[PDB]
Amino acid sequence: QEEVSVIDALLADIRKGFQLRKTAR
Repeated sequence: QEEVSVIDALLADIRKGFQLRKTAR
């Protein structure tokens, strides 16, 4: 399940990025 972890890290970028936007506004 090494391929799964790859995606798990790609999704985090979304949530994290949103946390910087929501707080920014």
